[PDB]
Amino acid sequence: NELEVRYSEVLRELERRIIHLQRRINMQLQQLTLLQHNIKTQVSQILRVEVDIDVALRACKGSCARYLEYRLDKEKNLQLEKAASYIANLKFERFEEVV
Amino acid sequence: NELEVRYSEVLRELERRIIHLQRRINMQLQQLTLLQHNIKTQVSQILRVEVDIDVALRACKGSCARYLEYRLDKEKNLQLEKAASYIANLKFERFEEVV
Amino acid sequence: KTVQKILEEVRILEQIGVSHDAQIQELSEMWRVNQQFVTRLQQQLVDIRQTCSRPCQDTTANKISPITGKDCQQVVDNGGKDSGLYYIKPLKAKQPFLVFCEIENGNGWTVIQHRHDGSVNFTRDWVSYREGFGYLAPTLTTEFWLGNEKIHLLTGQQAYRLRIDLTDWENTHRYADYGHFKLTPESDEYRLFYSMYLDGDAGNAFDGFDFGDDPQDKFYTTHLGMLFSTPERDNDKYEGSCAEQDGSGWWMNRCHAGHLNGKYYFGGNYRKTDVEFPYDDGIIWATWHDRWYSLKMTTMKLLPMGRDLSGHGGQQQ
Amino acid sequence: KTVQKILEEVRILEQIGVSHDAQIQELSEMWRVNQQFVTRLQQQLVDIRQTCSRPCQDTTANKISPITGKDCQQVVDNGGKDSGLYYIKPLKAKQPFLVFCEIENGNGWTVIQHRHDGSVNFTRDWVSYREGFGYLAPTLTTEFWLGNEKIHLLTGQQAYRLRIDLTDWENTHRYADYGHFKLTPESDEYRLFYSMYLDGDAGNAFDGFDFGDDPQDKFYTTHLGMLFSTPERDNDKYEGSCAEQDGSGWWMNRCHAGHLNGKYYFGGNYRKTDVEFPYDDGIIWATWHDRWYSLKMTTMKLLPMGRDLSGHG
Amino acid sequence: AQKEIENRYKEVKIRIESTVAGSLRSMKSVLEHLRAKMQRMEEAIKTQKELCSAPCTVNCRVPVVSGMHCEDIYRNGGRTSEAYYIQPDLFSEPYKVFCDMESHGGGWTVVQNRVDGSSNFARDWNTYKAEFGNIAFGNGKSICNIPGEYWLGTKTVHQLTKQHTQQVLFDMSDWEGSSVYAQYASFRPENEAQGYRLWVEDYSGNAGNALLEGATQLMGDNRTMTIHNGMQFSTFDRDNDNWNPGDPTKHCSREDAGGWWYNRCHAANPNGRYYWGGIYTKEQADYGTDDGVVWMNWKGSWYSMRQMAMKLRPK
Amino acid sequence: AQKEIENRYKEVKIRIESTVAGSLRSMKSVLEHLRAKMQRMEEAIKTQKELCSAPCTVNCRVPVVSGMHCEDIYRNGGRTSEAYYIQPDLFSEPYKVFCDMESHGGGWTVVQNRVDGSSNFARDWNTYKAEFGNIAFGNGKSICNIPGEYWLGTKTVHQLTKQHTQQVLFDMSDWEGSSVYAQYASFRPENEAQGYRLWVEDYSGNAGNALLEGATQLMGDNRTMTIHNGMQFSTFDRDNDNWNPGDPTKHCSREDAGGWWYNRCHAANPNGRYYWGGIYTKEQADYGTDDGVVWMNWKGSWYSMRQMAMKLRPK
Amino acid sequence: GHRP
Amino acid sequence: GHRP
Ligand SMILES: *[C@@H]1O[C@H](CO)[C@@H](O[C@H]2O[C@H](CO)[C@@H](O)[C@H](O)[C@H]2NC(C)=O)[C@H](O)[C@H]1NC(C)=O
Ligand SMILES: CC(=O)N[C@@H]1[C@@H](O)[C@H](O)[C@@H](CO)O[C@@H]1O
Ligand SMILES: CC(=O)N[C@@H]1[C@@H](O)[C@H](O)[C@@H](CO)O[C@@H]1O
Ligand SMILES: CC(=O)N[C@@H]1[C@@H](O)[C@H](O)[C@@H](CO)O[C@@H]1O
Ligand SMILES: *[C@@H]1O[C@H](CO)[C@@H](O)[C@H](O)[C@H]1NC(C)=O
Ligand SMILES: OC[C@H]1O[C@H](O)[C@@H](O)[C@@H](O)[C@@H]1O
Ligand SMILES: [Ca+2]
Ligand SMILES: [Ca+2]
Ligand SMILES: [Ca+2]
Ligand SMILES: [Ca+2]
Repeated sequence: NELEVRYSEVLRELERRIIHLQRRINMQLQQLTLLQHNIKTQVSQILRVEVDIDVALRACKGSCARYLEYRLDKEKNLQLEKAASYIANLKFERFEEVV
Repeated sequence: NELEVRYSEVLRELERRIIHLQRRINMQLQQLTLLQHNIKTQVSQILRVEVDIDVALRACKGSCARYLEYRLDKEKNLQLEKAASYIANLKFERFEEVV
Repeated sequence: KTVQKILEEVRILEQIGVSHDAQIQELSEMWRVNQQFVTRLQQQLVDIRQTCSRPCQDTTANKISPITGKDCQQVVDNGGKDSGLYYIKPLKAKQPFLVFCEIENGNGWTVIQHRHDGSVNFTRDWVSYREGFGYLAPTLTTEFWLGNEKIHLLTGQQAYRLRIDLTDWENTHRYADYGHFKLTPESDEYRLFYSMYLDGDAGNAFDGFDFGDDPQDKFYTTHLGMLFSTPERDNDKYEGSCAEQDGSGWWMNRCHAGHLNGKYYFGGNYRKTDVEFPYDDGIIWATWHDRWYSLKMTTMKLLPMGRDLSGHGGQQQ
Repeated sequence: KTVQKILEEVRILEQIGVSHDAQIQELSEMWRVNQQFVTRLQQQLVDIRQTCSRPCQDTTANKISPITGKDCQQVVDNGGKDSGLYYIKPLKAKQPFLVFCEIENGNGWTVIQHRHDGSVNFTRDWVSYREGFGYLAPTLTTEFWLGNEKIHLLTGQQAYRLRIDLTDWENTHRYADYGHFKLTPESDEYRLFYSMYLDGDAGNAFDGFDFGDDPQDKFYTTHLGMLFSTPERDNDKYEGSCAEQDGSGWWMNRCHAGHLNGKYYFGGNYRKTDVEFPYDDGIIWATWHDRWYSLKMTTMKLLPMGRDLSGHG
Repeated sequence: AQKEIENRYKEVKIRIESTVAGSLRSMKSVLEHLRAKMQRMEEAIKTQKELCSAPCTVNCRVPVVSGMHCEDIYRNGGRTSEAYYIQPDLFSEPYKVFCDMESHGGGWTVVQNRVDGSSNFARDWNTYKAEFGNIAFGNGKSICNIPGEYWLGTKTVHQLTKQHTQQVLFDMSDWEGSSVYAQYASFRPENEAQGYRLWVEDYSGNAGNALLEGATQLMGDNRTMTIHNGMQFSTFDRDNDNWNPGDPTKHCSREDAGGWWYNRCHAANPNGRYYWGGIYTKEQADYGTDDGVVWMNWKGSWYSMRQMAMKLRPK
Repeated sequence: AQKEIENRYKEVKIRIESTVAGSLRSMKSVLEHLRAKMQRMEEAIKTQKELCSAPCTVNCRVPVVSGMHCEDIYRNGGRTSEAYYIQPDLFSEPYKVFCDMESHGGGWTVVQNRVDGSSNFARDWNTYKAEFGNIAFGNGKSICNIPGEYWLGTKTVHQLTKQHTQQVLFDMSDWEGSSVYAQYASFRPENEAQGYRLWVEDYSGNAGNALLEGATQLMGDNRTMTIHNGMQFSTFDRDNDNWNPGDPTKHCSREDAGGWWYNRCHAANPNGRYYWGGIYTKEQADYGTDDGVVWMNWKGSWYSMRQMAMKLRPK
Repeated sequence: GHRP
Repeated sequence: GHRP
């Protein structure tokens, strides 16, 4: 085994390095899942707030000397927000990852 | 650069062990080229004595009380001679080995 | 070289993962910051909701004094200092009304009418003239006709001195006065009445004015005693409707020598150019300009007969 | 699967090369021993080659004594102790010759003839009979005829007593003696001569023997004085050749009463059964058996007349 | 062995290059997008705050003609629709009100009116009783004929009907050029002590008898619990609705953002949030309810009128 | 990474087996095979060594007839071919010699004779002068008529011809039933002081005038250097040949294994090694030379006669 | 809109 | 056999 020792162990040294990439990916999907539920509940909150504000600001017309007008826009954010959540491929989590 | 060089070692230290094992298998050739010629001479020397003894013993018919007698033949010897003589293939080798 | 690549590949996949571990944090930071932004806006929303809850200030309404009285004079007699809008309640008046009080050297001139820029169509019906129309304001730079009924109540309450202030486009201000001015109740239409032309450098256009066109001009243009007439109610002494011709209620006789409710012609004086027909409807006062020179400003104010002027008559022997 | 074997195959050739390098050491040892073998064998040759250089020992020749003399007697007189072959040189003899000496109680009997087993054809010519033929040996169990010329030389040298020893198939040994025995030189053929029948229980077949078949048997069979005759040289006193009839040189007269050179018939006695013709050639001595009884053994020895119980009567 | 690795490694480069760098990327965008949304908002707020250093003001003149009701004003020559002064109670000062002299024969005294979220309607009980908002704005000259958002005080409205029963008329317009009506021949609310309880009668029109028939798009008790007739006024700070009279969590006014004759909430909801563009979703509603200028009987629960108004007239 | 190591393995797998493996076959077979050849040879020599514990002996009788020459014996009735005793010199004892009374008229005194390698002819000068070998063996009875291998001593032969010139006759037989002759009308060798120099004359026969004509199959000087006539006897230990008289390495007797009138070696070589079966090769010859019972003029250099003999007769 |  |  003069020269089988090194090789074969350098081989069981790749897995000890790749199987970790797994324990790492798992962690990454731990945070990604939680980070998904937060964006979930921030896109909702911010949306509500914006209409709450569009509704209030409009009130100023009959209250202030000068009145501008806040303009809404795209819901294109609701599409994107959808992938970011719907694309829940985040769950993903192997098992042999463990010993 | 981790297993990278570690592995890159078990290769150079295997690119030599092959050139090394080439030597042996090249040395056993020079040896077998000789052992071949020695048997070529011994086989000759033996055949000489074979006939000298043949000629000699016959001398005893006229010198001893009881007369023996002696055999002689076989080509399985004049053949297995040229056989072991032509297996000089103990000469092959490789020129690429050189730096 | 795969065995050798399955390595470099992993050397790379490790480098990436680590960055992914950074990028993941950069997102949480990014999220926390935002979640704070939402708070800051939460606060701003309640803040703005409050600031924008109050309604505009109705300045005009804010300049209507709380002082009152039989008329604008009593108003002065009650503290009224500056000219403006006030509520006054004549005797028989059932509901006090808003009027523009002109206050001079201690006098409460209660404005009956005012012309200012022909921005108010004066061609109105009877009921419209008895109720009033036009606009009041803190400065008397708005046109209107207080109302025949009020004017009646107001004048039959005391003895009032009517004053007429005319103004030409060259901006000249002359005036005419009439004592005991008043109007009879709607019963007798709203007949005009006064004792006499008290004074004035504007000329007595009410008792009539000679034009030379006919024998009875001063009689065909005497307003005293004339009933009130409007486009749809002919009460004049003319086969036709002088009210409908000039198109504006007023005390019409054989038409007029003084018409302050006439159509407001801008510029110097309107004309009969390219004779489409007579009609001298405009805002005129004969005794101070041809019946073809519509005035720029106009105002008919009332003041208690019991006021004015001075004296110094010593004993003497 | 790629570089996986690329590491194991090494273990193989890096292994086989030690098994391949184990047989090489195995051969050089096998070959080295052979070089030794070949040497240890290259010497055995040099040895056996020497041991087998010596010829055979000619024992017969080794039993020929160095002692000599006029005859076998002088030989005894010179040290001859045991019976055997010796060289003797009669007087006029030009070249000493080999003869079988029989030595008794101090006597040198020099054998002239001997019959033993009919293994020697006695039908020989004249020159053959004068030169001699047959075989000599260390024991006198061989047949021969010394030679007429020698016999002449030998006998004319002194006075010899001839003795004839016959032996029958029943194995009986009787003898006949004749004094002054001798033969004349080839000049007068090789005539027989003796003084007289000295003694013997075998009977004087030489002076003749009566057969009863004719009137002159003892005369027709007297050998004394008879010349020597052989198949191709008729010197007898008979119209035909008794020598050629019996087929064997001898002193023929009207044939014979004593013929020791006759054809050697094995068994008891030959016969004329189924008569093909007479012929009684056989080895006979009438005075001791019909002419139809060939003897088993025979010997004609000579001894100096000057010997023995000479003075005892 | 080797492929055993080529396997493991294979299924990882995947997740790392897609499953992660994918979520990772299209996430830093949303978070980034959200931020910019907030700035546009924060700026829009700072701008309005700045422009509120000074309040607004209406310097428009005042019509000479007047009366008790607007009807009275009509009878007196007031034929243009604009801000007038009325005095129905001789023991109470005259007050500015917007008269509608054009619609359904004119003589209509506007008691409530929506047309641009220029006024906040989420006001307490004291405020809804007193009145709030702007009657009208300057048309440029100085005539207030541009109706504003306001709620003539409930107490005034009450006195108005106590003196002698009125008839109400609702005029609403969608954000698409369409407009419906809904008037009741009899309108009258009881006194404050009685929560200004509403009492209408005899529907007619094309908007839908939301007041005494509830939202027809509801069946059974669900429908009946959206009938406003006979209900009491409820506000931000005063629950008088027919929704769990004990549970303070069941407040039709808290959610639904308006002071109104809420009855287990509503069929009609003028006085609600002024959503722009008509449609709005449960997701946008402050309490997930159908707050907004709603009139279910016409556009259902999730559509806010562009124009809504309550008008009173005698006979 | 997948070739050279597993590519050169498809050729390093050519040495180790396809080539260097099929070699250690004969390599090891031959050696064990030789250990056998030698195993059964050390046996032969060690066996005969035993059988030679006792020498051989001839107990055969002796012919009464005799003479000077064998010719003389013939004239005396010796007509059978067998061992006789002769005495050519009256001052020298008679000696046993084998007479040939049948061939070419008989009366032939055999001076040399080959017929089975029963006698060693590789003998020194002293031995060839004295004589060696067996004249004849017992035919079973006791008559020595079975000729053996011998060389009647040269000195005897010399004296034989000195007394009076003889004629020689060579009788040889191959291992195939064929036989030739070769006689010279005059035979005579000088005394020892002169190396017993040979002197023959007048060839005739069918074997080939090898003595004074050399091997005819040789041309020019090569031929002439195989002429025996006039040559001197040379032996194992005494070079007198005509081959580099100074160089002791050039010894026709050392190689060629016999005492003979070698002249730059030979055309005829009786007295040489007795190869069995006739043919033998340069590879077998002890010195790579044509040693053996050769008579080139008949069978060339590499064929050893089965029978060879030298015979003398007077006239 | 009614309530639960 | 002769010699060279
Ligand atoms: C004894 O010797 C003689 C020869 O001398 C043999 O006989 C041959 O001689 C006969 C006698 O003259 C002849 O008749 C024959 O023709 C002759 N035969 C031949 C073949 O030559 C005789 O056979 C010998 N006896 C024995 C027993 O051998
Ligand atoms: C039958 C009917 O119309 N009643 C409805 C019911 O359908 C609905 O699921 C429920 C939701 O709160 O409200 C009412 O119970
Ligand atoms: C989904 C549906 O239409 N069913 C409704 C349900 O939502 C509601 O909660 C219930 C009243 O409590 O009425 C019906 O069951
Ligand atoms: C005459 C002649 O050609 N010489 C021969 C030659 O042919 C031969 O090859 C050589 C080897 O035996 O011997 C002689 O030299
Ligand atoms: C003046 O008012 C009357 C309506 O009373 C109308 O007929 C006429 O067109 C108006 N004139 C102008 C210039 O608007
Ligand atoms: O002299 C020429 C030379 O030619 C060859 O090399 C061989 O045959 C030699 O034996 C010979 O001597
Ligand atoms: Ca008239
Ligand atoms: Ca005769
Ligand atoms: Ca409730
Ligand atoms: Ca030499």
